[PDB]
Amino acid sequence: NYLGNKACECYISIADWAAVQEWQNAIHDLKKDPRELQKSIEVQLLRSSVCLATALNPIEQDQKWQSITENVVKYLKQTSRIAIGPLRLSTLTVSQSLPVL
Amino acid sequence: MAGPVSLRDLLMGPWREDEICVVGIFGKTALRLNSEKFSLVNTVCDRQVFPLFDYSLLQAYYSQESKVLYLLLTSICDNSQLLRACRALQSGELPHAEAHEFWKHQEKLQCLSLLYLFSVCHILLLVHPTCSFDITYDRVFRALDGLRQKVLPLLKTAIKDCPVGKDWKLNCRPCPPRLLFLFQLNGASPKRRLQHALEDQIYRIFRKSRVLTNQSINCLFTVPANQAFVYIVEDPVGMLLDQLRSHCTVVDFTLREFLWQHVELVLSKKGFDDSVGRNPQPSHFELPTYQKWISAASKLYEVAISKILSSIKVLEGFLDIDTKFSENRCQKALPMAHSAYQSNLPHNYTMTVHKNQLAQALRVYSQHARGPAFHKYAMQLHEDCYKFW
Amino acid sequence: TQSYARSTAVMSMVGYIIGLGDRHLDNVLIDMTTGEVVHIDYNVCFEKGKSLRVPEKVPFRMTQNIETALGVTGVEGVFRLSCEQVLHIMRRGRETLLTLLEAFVYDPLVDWTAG
Amino acid sequence: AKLLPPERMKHSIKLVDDQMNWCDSAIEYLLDQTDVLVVGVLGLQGTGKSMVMSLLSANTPEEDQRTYVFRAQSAEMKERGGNQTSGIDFFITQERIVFLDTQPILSPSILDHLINNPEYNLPHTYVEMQSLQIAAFLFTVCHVVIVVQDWFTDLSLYRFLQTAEMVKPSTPTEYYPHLVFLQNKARREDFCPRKLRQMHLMIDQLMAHSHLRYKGTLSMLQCNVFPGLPPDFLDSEVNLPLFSLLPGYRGHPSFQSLVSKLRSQVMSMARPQLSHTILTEKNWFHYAARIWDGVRKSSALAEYSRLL
Amino acid sequence: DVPPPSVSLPKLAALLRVFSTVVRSIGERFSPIRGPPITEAYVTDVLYRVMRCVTAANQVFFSEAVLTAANECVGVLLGSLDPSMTIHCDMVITYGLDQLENCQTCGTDYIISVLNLLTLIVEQINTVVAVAHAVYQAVLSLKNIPVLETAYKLILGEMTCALNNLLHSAFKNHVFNVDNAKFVVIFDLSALTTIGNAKNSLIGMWALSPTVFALLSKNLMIVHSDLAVHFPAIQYAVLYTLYSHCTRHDHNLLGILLKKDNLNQDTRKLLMTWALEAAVLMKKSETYAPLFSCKGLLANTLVEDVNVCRVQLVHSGTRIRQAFGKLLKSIPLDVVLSNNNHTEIQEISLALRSHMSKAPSNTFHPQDFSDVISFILYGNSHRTGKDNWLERLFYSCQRLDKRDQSTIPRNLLKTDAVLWQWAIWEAAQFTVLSKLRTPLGRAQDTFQTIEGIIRS
Ligand SMILES: Nc1nc2c(ncn2[C@@H]2O[C@H](COP(=O)(O)OP(=O)(O)OP(=O)(O)O)[C@@H](O)[C@H]2O)c(=O)[nH]1
Ligand SMILES: [Mg+2]
Repeated sequence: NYLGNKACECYISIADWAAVQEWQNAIHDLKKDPRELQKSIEVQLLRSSVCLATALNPIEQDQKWQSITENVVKYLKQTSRIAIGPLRLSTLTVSQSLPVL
Repeated sequence: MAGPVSLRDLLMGPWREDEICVVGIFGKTALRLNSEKFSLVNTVCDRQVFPLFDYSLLQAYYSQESKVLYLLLTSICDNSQLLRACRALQSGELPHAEAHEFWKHQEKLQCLSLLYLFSVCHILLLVHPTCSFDITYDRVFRALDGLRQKVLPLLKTAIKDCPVGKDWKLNCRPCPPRLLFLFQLNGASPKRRLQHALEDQIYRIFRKSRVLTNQSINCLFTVPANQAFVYIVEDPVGMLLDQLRSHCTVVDFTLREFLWQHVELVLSKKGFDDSVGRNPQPSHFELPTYQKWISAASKLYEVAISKILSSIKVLEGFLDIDTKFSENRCQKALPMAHSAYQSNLPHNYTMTVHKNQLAQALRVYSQHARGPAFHKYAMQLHEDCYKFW
Repeated sequence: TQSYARSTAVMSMVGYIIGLGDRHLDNVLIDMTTGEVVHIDYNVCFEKGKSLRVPEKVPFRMTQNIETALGVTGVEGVFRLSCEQVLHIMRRGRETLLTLLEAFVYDPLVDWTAG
Repeated sequence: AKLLPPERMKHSIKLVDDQMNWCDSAIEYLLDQTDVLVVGVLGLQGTGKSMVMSLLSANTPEEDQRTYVFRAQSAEMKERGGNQTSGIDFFITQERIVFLDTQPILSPSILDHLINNPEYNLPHTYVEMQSLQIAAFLFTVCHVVIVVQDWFTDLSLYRFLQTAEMVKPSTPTEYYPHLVFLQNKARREDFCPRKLRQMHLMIDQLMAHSHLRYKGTLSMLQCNVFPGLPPDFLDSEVNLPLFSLLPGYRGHPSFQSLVSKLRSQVMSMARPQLSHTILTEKNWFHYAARIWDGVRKSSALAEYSRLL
Repeated sequence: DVPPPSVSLPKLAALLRVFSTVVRSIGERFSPIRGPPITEAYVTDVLYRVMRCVTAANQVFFSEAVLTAANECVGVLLGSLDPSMTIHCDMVITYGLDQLENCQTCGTDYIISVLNLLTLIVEQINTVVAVAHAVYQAVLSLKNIPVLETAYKLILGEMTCALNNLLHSAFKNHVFNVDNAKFVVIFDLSALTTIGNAKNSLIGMWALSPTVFALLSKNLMIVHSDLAVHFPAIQYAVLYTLYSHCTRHDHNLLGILLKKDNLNQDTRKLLMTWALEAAVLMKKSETYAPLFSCKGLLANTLVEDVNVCRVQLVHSGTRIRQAFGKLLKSIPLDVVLSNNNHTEIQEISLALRSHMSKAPSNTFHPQDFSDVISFILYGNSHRTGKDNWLERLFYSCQRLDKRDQSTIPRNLLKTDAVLWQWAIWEAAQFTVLSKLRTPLGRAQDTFQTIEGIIRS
């Protein structure tokens, strides 16, 4: 969602990727129009997935875990913004007996 | 009932006269299932004469419904006989000089078989699936006038006792054969202009190279008509695969008018008077018959396939330039390099010292030998071996 | 390095419980890809290294200088000492699964326990 | 951030003018690097020798033709002949890979231009000298010679390449570059195992005595489970509900895939040392200019012109 | 080709059987005719009549094509009769024949697959022919990764994507299960091979429909690598990983491949390195300005001058090999990218200190000031690249340490690294801990377990 470049330090996107989902989530309660929300979420997923794109650079395991959850929740928000959230996503995060979590 | 064969065709002793009009078909072709010449023969007569599936195996076929005797040549330039040549040259017949001489002999046999078309024929159809006039043919056409003239008496003295007539025996051919080049398309109204462009290019080339003179030259101009056809871009097995996609879901002459416009000038005795320059207009139509044409072609083939004709191949000097260039390079490198290293390197002591200097005498000659060379190497090791003891 | 330390600790606990010996720089291999440590055939096992015929060594496993410097800090009070305790806890809790296995491996017929 | 200033091109640059005149406009884009790849292309009139260079150096198969560095044939094909590439062009990709899209050797358009308007007796024996001059300059300077061919087994091409080696001026061991035989505008037949074997046999028998590295590192990138049947050599061919949306059976690899797999080979081609020194991108231009003067006024051609 | 339909379409199966038998016999007799030229054993000798025709030429291709295209008349609705050789089963009885040597022919495999897909489009899955719905997947999984030409995967993957939409359109077919449990295992392999950018999309979208879920671990391992392909497949992989399932991400198969590839690349010492090309890489690591306008893919194929790695070359593999090559090129005495050694080392130290202090402070610089979306996320990529660069430099900078078999000797210059000692700079410039703990935690223990241990 074109995060503020005002000295956006490296790896701080965890807050920028979480302080934005509330924007595309608090607006749902203000209205429930959404055409300007998918462009603010899909363009937000395009950046939230960067944390996982670096999880393969140069070589890392399944991690990270606290960031992939943000990507999944942003995808859930974008799916619930397009429609009214009839069936999915929820999403499903049941054990999942890793079990560090 | 007609058999696509030339050697067996001339060995004959039905359609006797037929007022035939022979058409030669030469040129290069790519590796495909159906050769270009075969496709042309099949499309002209409107029937599949040659059903689809290192010599110039020249084959003839007469069409009774059109009175045309198509003579297609398998010159080494073609990629069908060239494949068998490279196969026979791979396992068992060669050194560099021997391979170069083999290719030269193949090209000479091709030129001989081609002179058999420029000597007994009416129309000629080239084949070059590129849409670009191969300039090499120029040096070939300029290399056939020499054979067509020097080997002219050798052919007149062998066709005297023939009913061909006076003009045929005079110029050694029924009439000036018209070249009708036929190029295939690869990527492209738009074709109508390309034909005229190629015609103008070929005309300018043959005029600047003396390949198309204003007299009874080996070829003709064909200014009024057109002599540059462009095939449409089918041949391999892909029509069935293209028909699966349809079964699962559920002006601009074409090989006949472009060729008949010239075949009528010979079948109707109109002739080939397409000459420019206010010449004497020598136009002997000479519409031959199957019997007379076979009688003439038998002797033409027996003489060219050759007592003196075999001795005229050296009179070309236009296609074997590589051999002469390599010979001159060797003659300039031997007396220079060997003569230098025989005096620059003293090696006065002759006891087991010849090879000590020859090891470097070859390093210097190798840097000046080119093409079909190193034959002097055998003629040069003697110099370094005859000066010592 | 973590997978290494873990496999080293598990193999050390095995060589402590089981009398694994003959631990040279050849019998103790190492997988440079997975980091785990593989041990060659246990020709000297069950405390047989204390019967030679060879200077009697009493190391429960290999903890040479080129191995203690491999973990984060060391061996004792380090990542490996914190996982060996968990190994013992998970093994003592199921001590019968090994006691019965050894009782059936012993008193054998074609095991050749005369080593 | 200024100690690493790069430099790139936008369009081709002609070293040899239309009248075979060396140009010094390429030094501006040259650098002081040692390993500089120089790939040249030779072919017939409409053999497509610039589209290949354009798709290999900078452009890609999915891009407009006008954007190509080397001008392709769009409206000149339908008009009088072709030969849109007058002289030898120049282009250094970001990878410092020099490309030389020379003019069509033995092209009728050049002969027509000469006839319509030079120290010779006939223009026909002159278009063969320019072809030889470009083939010798592409062998003594380039590391790879991409012999493009519209149709396969043009015996004239194999008999001319063997004549260009004879003119190759040595003594600056004789340096002989590679030979990549591109079958531009290849049909579905050329991509068959039997056709591949026939082509390899033919090109090995025709080029049996060339001394040029025409075999060894090509033709084994994108194929079937095929093991090496023939004596493999440098030969890379370049082609020309849901069930209803099934593309026809091309029979050959995708154009994009073949372009990519040929560009990878061209970039990975062996870059042997030059005549006698490293000849960095700057020294190379000072080494390719002297070769041009030595070949345009050489004795090999002066003697070959008399034999024509 | 119309007579074949006119003969096989009409009623009176007493004659349709003869017509079939004859056509299928001509087919299964021409097919072995190419055996001698291929030196293969004659197979499919069960439908051939007494007709020993000898084509022994390209005529076999056309004959087989005309005999198979004619069979479409029976493999099209309605045709409420199956008294023939069951062309549904005929297209599979010739599998071992027209699919093992089909490469040397490459003309019959695709036509057979097209005929089968046509026969299946009218009826695909209903549960009388019952094993068909399972035989389809059982034949696809076998014919899905017998690596073939691009004209085969483009249709196999299309049929698979079309069948996936029917599976989730049915319903217990998922528990078959030797077919689906392998039809998806082969999807996992086809998700990367080959690298066409068109089959992956046909696989990322074909597997996106299945939930499934049986072996989502392989799908996650594939997505973890495809999320960086740098092509339109990135979006497909992202949408597949976000829709497949959670708790299995977060659950190794593919990452080990890249690990082994990098390990094999780090043990050759190919000193080409395109010294002039390493400058455009430092300008991309220490600065954001990209000098090569994809550009990484054009580098690997340029490097190593054949004449290594797999055919993936996308993208973490090449992204790390670029840094490894830049480091191998910096190992020599002078780093042409920068000034002399003491200048490049000083530049690196300054670029690391101006970024480590940024943690306990706020400062602007080219490492964090990105005035565009999708690029501020590249700043983290810059930090990761710089950390990996320093790590692999310390790797190759052990010419004095005398690296073990993991890395072969550097070069004849193995003395400069011994005469001169760069470990002093590494010690006096251990600020990499701060600049690393931010982007990647584990990027500090490598240096933290050294500075914190060397100072015993
Ligand atoms: N080589 C090639 N040309 C194609 C293909 N498809 C269409 N063409 C057309 O064929 C023409 C020949 O290609 P080019 O390489 O650009 O021709 P060129 O390099 O300029 O060579 P010259 O004809 O001598 O000027 C092009 O202008 C294209 O428009 C193809 O697949 N390969
Ligand atoms: Mg061009």
